[PDB]
Amino acid sequence: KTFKQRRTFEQRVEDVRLIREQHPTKIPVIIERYKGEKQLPVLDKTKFLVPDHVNMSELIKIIRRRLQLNANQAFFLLVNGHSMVSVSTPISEVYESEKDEDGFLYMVYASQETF
Ligand SMILES: COC1CCN(C(=O)NCC2CC2)CC1
Ligand SMILES: [Cl-]
Repeated sequence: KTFKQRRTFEQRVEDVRLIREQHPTKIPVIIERYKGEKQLPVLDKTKFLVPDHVNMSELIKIIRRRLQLNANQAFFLLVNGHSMVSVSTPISEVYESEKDEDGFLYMVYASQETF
C-alpha cells in the first residue's frame, strides 16, 4: 500500500540517483495520506519533484492546492515522521537534514495534529 512497501530499497535508491541525473535542481519528495485519515482526499500521485528553493510554507500551499482544499479545512504535514520545526526553511536545507537513507524526503498529511 505505502511507497516503501511497493519498491525495493535498491529501486528507491536508483530512482533518486536518476532524478539527480535528469532533474538535478529538484528535491525528490514522497507525499502520502496518513493511513488513519478520514477527512482529506488521497493525492493523484505519490512522487513529487519539488524545486529546491521553495520553502516549507510554499510546499504546504502547493499540496493544499493539489488537494483543492478550502480556507477552513485543516492540513498537517509531517516530514521524516515528525512536525516541521519551521515553514520558513528552504526545501534544499530540509532535504539535507531530513532525507531518508534511500534518498527520498518522506511526508505524511492529516486533518488532525494528533496523527
Ligand atoms: C510541486 O511538485 C509537483 C510538480 C510537478 N512535478 C514534476 O515532475 N515536475 C515537472 C518536471 C518534469 C519534472 C512533481 C510534482
Ligand atoms: Cl532540474
